[PDB]
Amino acid sequence: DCTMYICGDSTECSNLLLQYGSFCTQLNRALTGIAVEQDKNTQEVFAQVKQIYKTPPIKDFGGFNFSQILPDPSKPSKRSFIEDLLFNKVTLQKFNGLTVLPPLLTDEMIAQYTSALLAGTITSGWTFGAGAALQIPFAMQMAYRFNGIGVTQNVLYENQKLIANQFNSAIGKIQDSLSSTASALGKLQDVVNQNAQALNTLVKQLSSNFGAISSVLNDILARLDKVEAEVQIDRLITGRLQSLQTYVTQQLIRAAEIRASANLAATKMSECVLGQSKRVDFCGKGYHLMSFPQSAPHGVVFLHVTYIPAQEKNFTTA
Amino acid sequence: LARLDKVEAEVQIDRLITGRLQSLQTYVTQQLIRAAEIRASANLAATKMSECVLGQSKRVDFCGKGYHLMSFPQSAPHGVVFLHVTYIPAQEKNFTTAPAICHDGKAHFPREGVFVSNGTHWFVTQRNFYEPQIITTHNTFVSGNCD
Amino acid sequence: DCTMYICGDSTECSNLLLQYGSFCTQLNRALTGIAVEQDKNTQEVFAQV
Amino acid sequence: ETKCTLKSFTVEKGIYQTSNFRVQPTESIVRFPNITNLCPFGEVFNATRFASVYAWNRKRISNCVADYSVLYNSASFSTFKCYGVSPTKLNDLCFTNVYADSFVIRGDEVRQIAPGQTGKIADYNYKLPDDFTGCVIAWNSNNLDSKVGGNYNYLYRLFRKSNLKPFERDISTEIYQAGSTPCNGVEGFNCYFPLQSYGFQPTYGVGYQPYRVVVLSFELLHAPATVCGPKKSTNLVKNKCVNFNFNGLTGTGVLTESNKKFLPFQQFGRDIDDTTDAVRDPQTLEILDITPCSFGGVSVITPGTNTSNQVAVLYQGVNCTEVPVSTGSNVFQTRAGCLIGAEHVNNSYECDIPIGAGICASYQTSQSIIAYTMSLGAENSVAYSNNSIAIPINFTISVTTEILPVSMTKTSV
Amino acid sequence: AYTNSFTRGVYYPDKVFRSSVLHSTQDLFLPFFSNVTWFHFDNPVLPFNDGVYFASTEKSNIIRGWIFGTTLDSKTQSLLIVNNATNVVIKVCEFQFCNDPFLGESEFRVYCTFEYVSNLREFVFKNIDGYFKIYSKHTPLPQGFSALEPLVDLPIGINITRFQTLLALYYVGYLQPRTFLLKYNENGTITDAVDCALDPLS
Ligand SMILES: *[C@@H]1O[C@H](CO[C@@H]2O[C@@H](C)[C@@H](O)[C@@H](O)[C@@H]2O)[C@@H](O[C@@H]2O[C@H](CO)[C@@H](O)[C@H](O)[C@H]2NC(C)=O)[C@H](O)[C@H]1NC(C)=O
Ligand SMILES: *[C@@H]1O[C@H](CO)[C@@H](O[C@@H]2O[C@H](CO)[C@@H](O)[C@H](O)[C@H]2NC(C)=O)[C@H](O)[C@H]1NC(C)=O
Ligand SMILES: *[C@@H]1O[C@H](CO)[C@@H](O[C@@H]2O[C@H](CO)[C@@H](O)[C@H](O)[C@H]2NC(C)=O)[C@H](O)[C@H]1NC(C)=O
Ligand SMILES: *[C@@H]1O[C@H](CO)[C@@H](O[C@@H]2O[C@H](CO)[C@@H](O)[C@H](O)[C@H]2NC(C)=O)[C@H](O)[C@H]1NC(C)=O
Ligand SMILES: *[C@@H]1O[C@H](CO)[C@@H](O[C@@H]2O[C@H](CO)[C@@H](O)[C@H](O)[C@H]2NC(C)=O)[C@H](O)[C@H]1NC(C)=O
Ligand SMILES: *[C@@H]1O[C@H](CO)[C@@H](O[C@@H]2O[C@H](CO)[C@@H](O)[C@H](O)[C@H]2NC(C)=O)[C@H](O)[C@H]1NC(C)=O
Ligand SMILES: *[C@@H]1O[C@H](CO)[C@@H](O[C@@H]2O[C@H](CO)[C@@H](O)[C@H](O)[C@H]2NC(C)=O)[C@H](O)[C@H]1NC(C)=O
Ligand SMILES: *[C@@H]1O[C@H](CO)[C@@H](O[C@@H]2O[C@H](CO)[C@@H](O)[C@H](O)[C@H]2NC(C)=O)[C@H](O)[C@H]1NC(C)=O
Ligand SMILES: *[C@@H]1O[C@H](CO)[C@@H](O[C@@H]2O[C@H](CO)[C@@H](O)[C@H](O)[C@H]2NC(C)=O)[C@H](O)[C@H]1NC(C)=O
Ligand SMILES: *[C@@H]1O[C@H](CO)[C@@H](O)[C@H](O)[C@H]1NC(C)=O
Ligand SMILES: *[C@@H]1O[C@H](CO)[C@@H](O)[C@H](O)[C@H]1NC(C)=O
Ligand SMILES: *[C@@H]1O[C@H](CO)[C@@H](O)[C@H](O)[C@H]1NC(C)=O
Ligand SMILES: *[C@@H]1O[C@H](CO)[C@@H](O)[C@H](O)[C@H]1NC(C)=O
Ligand SMILES: *[C@@H]1O[C@H](CO)[C@@H](O)[C@H](O)[C@H]1NC(C)=O
Repeated sequence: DCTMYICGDSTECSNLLLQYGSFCTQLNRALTGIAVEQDKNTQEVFAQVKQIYKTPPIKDFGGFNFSQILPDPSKPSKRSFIEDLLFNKVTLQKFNGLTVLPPLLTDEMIAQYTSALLAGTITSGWTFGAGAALQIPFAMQMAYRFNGIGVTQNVLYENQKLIANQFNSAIGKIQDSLSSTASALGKLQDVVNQNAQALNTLVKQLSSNFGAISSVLNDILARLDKVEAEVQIDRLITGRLQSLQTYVTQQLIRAAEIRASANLAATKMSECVLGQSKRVDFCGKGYHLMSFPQSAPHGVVFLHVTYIPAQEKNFTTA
Repeated sequence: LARLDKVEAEVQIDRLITGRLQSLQTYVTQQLIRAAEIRASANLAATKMSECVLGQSKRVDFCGKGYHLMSFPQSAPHGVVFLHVTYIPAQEKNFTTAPAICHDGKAHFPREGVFVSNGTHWFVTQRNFYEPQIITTHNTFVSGNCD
Repeated sequence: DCTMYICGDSTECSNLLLQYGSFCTQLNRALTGIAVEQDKNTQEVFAQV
Repeated sequence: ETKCTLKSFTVEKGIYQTSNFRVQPTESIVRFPNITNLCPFGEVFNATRFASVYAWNRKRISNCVADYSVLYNSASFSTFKCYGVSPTKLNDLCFTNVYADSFVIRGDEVRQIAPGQTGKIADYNYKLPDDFTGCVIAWNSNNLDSKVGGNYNYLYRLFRKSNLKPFERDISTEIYQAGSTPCNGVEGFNCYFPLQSYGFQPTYGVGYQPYRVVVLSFELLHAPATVCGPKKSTNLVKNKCVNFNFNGLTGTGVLTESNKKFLPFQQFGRDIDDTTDAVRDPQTLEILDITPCSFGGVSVITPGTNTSNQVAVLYQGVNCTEVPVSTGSNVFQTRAGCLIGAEHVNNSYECDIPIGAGICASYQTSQSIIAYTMSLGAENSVAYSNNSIAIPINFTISVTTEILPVSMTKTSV
Repeated sequence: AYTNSFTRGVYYPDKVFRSSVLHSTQDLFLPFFSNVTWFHFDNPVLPFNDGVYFASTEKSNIIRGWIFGTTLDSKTQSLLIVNNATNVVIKVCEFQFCNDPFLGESEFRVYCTFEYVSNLREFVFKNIDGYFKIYSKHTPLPQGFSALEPLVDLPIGINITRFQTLLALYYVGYLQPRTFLLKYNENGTITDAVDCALDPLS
């Protein structure tokens, strides 16, 4: 609330602030534009699927064990288990006129969307992303994933137990890592920190003098004659306005750099999750097979399953 | 300038100069940020022109929902429009399916397609359009025994 | 070096620039972020292998 | 208000943050200690015997709280001049030290008790400086300082070699010499004892009647204060938006309970934001939290004006029990804010107008602006099983239209 | 003699409750690991500098007060502080202080516009803006940490350049303008500090 950050309750200040015109309208309207784009980002990333596919209770996914990745009904938000690890690992109105608008999609609804994208993926492969969902046994769509990388599908079927046991183990390596280490989610944590640290600057700037005889505007109202009082207030508001303008500008820059990450996450959703990507190292190192999204706080985590050659043997060729 | 002497007209005008300079540098900055947004839509519009129009894209849900056949560009003021023609599967039917067919101890897998049963008789058919074919030595390949 | 650019050698100016508070800490930290980003970009593009 | 703030007579469907609202302060509270050292003015005004003006008394008043209104509002004073200070704002001002001076004089002599005055009292008994800061307070004392046969307790200096400096005193009794004839310590021609006594019989005219005077001299200096005017206080209120002043810490907020244990010397409490989190009541010594009076953007939710003139209102953040009582009957508490006029329904739809925290609003059925939790989409059971495949029998050739910006109006200023 | 002050000599810089917070304050503080002078019955006159840290370790209350001023004689007003056997006593006067001030409480042999009347013992004395500000704590010079609470402020406005103790028939350090980062717990007591100039990690 630009008028409240700058002037507070002072009518005497508010009668000066009107002489600066529509700076407070710009500062309000820019921040509301940043605010709206946060909902656009979250919709564009997650709401790529128009029918909420229920997870089938049969859970006969060819020996693959998605129990970490699929929802847990024992949790009130019905997050997955890895979604709950991520939620915990991103650790963290006022007199100054700041207020913290909530997002449009709750932390449940984005977890319902990830569950829809995931339950569609494992039951119907790519097909739900580009038409009606076509059910297929998971062993067979995996053999399509294998055939897509150019490993003949029999190499899946003849090794299905080994492939399933490798994958199930690798999900354990994720869960253990995201449990134990602190440093993985730094890419989310940095954005959380920068927004908090930007406000801690914005509020502490209220203690600056900017050349005024006091930083507490209530002093001047009580202690100076009207002409000198208004001059000393004009000193403060010129500084507090330029303090608030510096905040809004850097929030415009951050919102553009997050918009560029929302667009990328929406493309990884479209191409890694709803599909299979031939684009090298786009959907993780190795050849891409399939990816599973998980809704970290104000972010997304893609579990890229990839095929990596091993035990290279020399041969003569012609 | 009509009303005040220079030595203090300078002081009044210095306020307007500061305010109008601060007004203008705020507009210029917000145009630099908007330009950095349109530049990213112009880089994406150029990329969709190269990849959807000049080509065919296998990037899922890049050139529209469905499987991308082709697209046609159309101009619009300050922008561009893409008409994305796409194949969408429709009116799906259930079939029983198998990973492999066994005969004479040999395991057969499809070359290009998938095995389906009509409830009585087994066929190979392509993934994206129901088109049943007899299972033959020229549309399957052997690998390993049936165990 | 924000206080060196604005006030130079002078303590008498520095004692006034401190009345503008965090303003030089913002500018030192913003440039530091851009400076680190240049290392990130070049590690990202070349050190893929 | 939307039409005004968008500056248009037509409005497209949406939510518009037309203004902000704040809970107003209901009253102003003041708090200061109720145990204090009152300045002892009584013993300088109501002393039984005053000084002779040649030997005018002085008393230091310091380390105390005054209330000069008790003096100035009294009707008994016949004269109450102040110099460099106003008798009213005297009660708002504060001083390092004060000197109270007192003496008895003739009623005709009160006019000599002013800065820059001359004459026997001003020149030879009590001199005020040219830049005197104080007040002169005087009253008739013919009820006390006169008697039948005359009262000769009081004296004044009639002769001196030179005028007194400001606030100088001279009690010397050496016989004054008015001429070339030496006095040799005895009175005579040109040879006079320097003091004379007033003829205070009670029957005299007012100019000859005795008057008591108290002069208060105020030391405005760079030294610390020790004599302030009254540290007033009001009754104390809680859980209401009020203006407050605690020991000079002054602001506006909801005073409320606390369990934060201040150390015994501490008076004020601050958050991580250099802003008042709590304060000690200087009277009860209770700790109060201070919380801001609730405020938010107020947002008007509208269909297109082509569809209706009816609108709902969302008060961002605030609780419906706090929202001011503009005419809407329906009230609902979203987690985004108190929503008024809109009607809660148990259906769900695509998000027509977004509010926040999953709530959306729409103009629907006789029409009203309904408010609902948004539908994510149709709900579907995907019919997976370990041996079934679905294959399309048919196909649809879509044409999907996509639009991208490319340029914006080339401009230069 | 001389000894290391370690992290002694922090005191609450303002009368403000702060809790669960780290706060940076700039004030006259005793620098960390400062070399403080150490004494055992000589009672010399010592300079006051910009401000003083004083402490003593005792089991018999032999130290009994201090005197502060410039001339330390009746040519100027001086400050007397004495913990007598029944009261702490404070006076400002043009004291003609003795050549060897001591108590004995049969004997008083120490020598007006202000007066006031009220183990390891630690004290800090400041004389700024005409306030003589006193901080203290009593603790059951050892390496460790605690913060001195404000004892009293005297609005006396006098000039001070040197001081001396009162003994009945200790350690001295000096403050410097330092930035300290102070840590407040949930009970709003200071529990740690960083002298920002001490070393590059600090
Ligand atoms: C495809 O069939 C399924 C039913 O399951 C299959 O068919 C059975 C006859 C049996 O052979 C099973 O082993 C197969 O797996 C249909 O799914 C059901 O559809 C109805 C609505 O018609 C719905 O109420 C049920 O909940 C669905 N079952 C599940 C598990 O979700 C499906 O409709 C058929 N699809 C097509 C295109 O024919
Ligand atoms: C999938 O894997 C998980 C382990 O990653 C299995 O969960 C464990 O199940 C056993 C019982 O079989 C429990 O005692 C453990 O407590 C479970 N783990 C945890 C972390 O709670 C799960 O059973 C596996 N499911 C299938 C079908 O293989
Ligand atoms: C291919 O590699 C896998 C490991 O990635 C091998 O599987 C392991 O084989 C050893 C015995 O050689 C077992 O002890 C492990 O338990 C196996 N792992 C799993 C997950 O089952 C596999 O044998 C290798 N195949 C070849 C032909 O070398
Ligand atoms: C499954 O498909 C086969 C075709 O391959 C159907 O069998 C044919 O049925 C027709 C009569 O409807 C006969 O004229 C053909 O000779 C049959 N061919 C064979 C190889 O038997 C069969 O009826 C289909 N089953 C269902 C349930 O539709
Ligand atoms: C809206 O305001 C009311 C008070 O007017 C809140 O009621 C209190 O809620 C707390 C729990 O949050 C209880 O401990 C109190 O006992 C309640 N007070 C009364 C008088 O019942 C209410 O919870 C608020 N609701 C929201 C959503 O903010
Ligand atoms: C596939 O769908 C198309 C429509 O999208 C069907 O074509 C229509 O068929 C009806 C008769 O069933 C005709 O009356 C219409 O004129 C046809 N449309 C056009 C544009 O000619 C087609 O028959 C469907 N095929 C299958 C196998 O389901
Ligand atoms: C307080 O008064 C003393 C003298 O009574 C001043 O101290 C002298 O200062 C000069 C330097 O200006 C030195 O050369 C003398 O040795 C000092 N004498 C003593 C006895 O200390 C002191 O400067 C005054 N302080 C203030 C703040 O005015
Ligand atoms: C310690 O000092 C106080 C004064 O600060 C002494 O108290 C005075 O004692 C005399 C009798 O000796 C009384 O006449 C005074 O009225 C007392 N003054 C106050 C303010 O109470 C006290 O006696 C001293 N103690 C010792 C042991 O000498
Ligand atoms: C802060 O103060 C509280 C009391 O105001 C202390 O809490 C007590 O702590 C002891 C253990 O040290 C417990 O046995 C008591 O039950 C606690 N009381 C309450 C009411 O919780 C606390 O220890 C203090 N902490 C610090 C760091 O000073
Ligand atoms: C003197 O006494 C009267 C009552 O006899 C009292 O009202 C007045 O306040 C006293 N003087 C002062 C200065 O208080
Ligand atoms: C001071 O006022 C408070 C109430 O404001 C009261 O509790 C307290 O007892 C008062 N003190 C005295 C000495 O009357
Ligand atoms: C609504 O819009 C149509 C546009 O054709 C116009 O004709 C009509 O008068 C409008 N009605 C109102 C009430 O604005
Ligand atoms: C609508 O939901 C509320 C709970 O929010 C419930 O009390 C009410 O009975 C429901 N009414 C209908 C008709 O479902
Ligand atoms: C402390 O300083 C004195 C000089 O002021 C010096 O003689 C002594 O050696 C120093 N002690 C230590 C431990 O540094």
